[PDB]
Amino acid sequence: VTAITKVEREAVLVCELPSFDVTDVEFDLFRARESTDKPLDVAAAIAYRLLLGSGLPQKFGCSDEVLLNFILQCRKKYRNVPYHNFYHVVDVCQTIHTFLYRGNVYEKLTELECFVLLITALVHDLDHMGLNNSFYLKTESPLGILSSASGNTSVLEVHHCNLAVEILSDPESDVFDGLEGAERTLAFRSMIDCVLATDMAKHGSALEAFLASAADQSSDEAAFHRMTMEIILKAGDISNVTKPFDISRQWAMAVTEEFYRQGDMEKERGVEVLPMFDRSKNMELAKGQIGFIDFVAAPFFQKIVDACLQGMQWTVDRIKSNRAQWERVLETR
Ligand SMILES: [Mg+2]
Ligand SMILES: [Zn+2]
Repeated sequence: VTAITKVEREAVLVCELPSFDVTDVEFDLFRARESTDKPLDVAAAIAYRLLLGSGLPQKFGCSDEVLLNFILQCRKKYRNVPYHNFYHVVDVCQTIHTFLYRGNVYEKLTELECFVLLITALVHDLDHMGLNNSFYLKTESPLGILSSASGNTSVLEVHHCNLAVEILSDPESDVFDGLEGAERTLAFRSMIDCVLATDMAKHGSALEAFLASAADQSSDEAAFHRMTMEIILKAGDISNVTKPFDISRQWAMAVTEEFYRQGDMEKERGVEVLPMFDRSKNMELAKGQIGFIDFVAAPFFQKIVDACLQGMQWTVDRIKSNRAQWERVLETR
């Protein structure tokens, strides 16, 4: 892992993002990517602007140069895949910013925990290859065998944590270097707990633990804070359907193409190909989006807003608007 050069930093620093408010719930990362021929630089500049605008790095002795080094060390470890690329983790970072500051979830957390969530967003899918946990287990790939042998089925989430620790192990990219003792431990533990909680196999149990803690006025304070962090990174990771309909749609097309490529590899490998991953089933976007809204996203966002996070009401409102827009697509087909 080479040091970040001055030249790589300079190429981010020249990006000015004219006409973009990176803090707005209607910010459009696709419009931002279309706005220049250096979209990776614009993406990095968005993450940089969000982290500095929070005012958090400054307070924890993270310099502007170490912050930018961290962002470019994260960027180098994302792959050219259609969905789980740098644009996704920048999107999750921007979305968490909106939940924290537009949704007032910052009131539930310390400044350190807010800083950790914004940083965690950028590490949470490091070196994703566009294949899910199931692909590794079904194909008995080396990484799959290692996960089974060691007793952790979160194949990708554990691998993502390993590369986060590797980045933070150099002071030149350690955004937590200004911390020590209990604060530094909490930074690393909560980052790792949050990334491990993004495994969708734990979705139901993560959501039930958070709601049981939110409903309990005698909940352990440290445990409530940790579960709030976990739920906010999960919220960010499944936020595509909370965005304006055309943003929501371009994300769903990116997901679908990634799923199709996995199904192509499962096919040429003779393993089970779910319908969702099958090119030749030509399954309807509108039906997929409504299915995901009805069974996963609307109940998740409705329950966390009602339990505790009232300031995130807009997420529930937009999912409702997006579900009616998809119903109009079906109605007019
Ligand atoms: Mg992930
Ligand atoms: Zn993700």
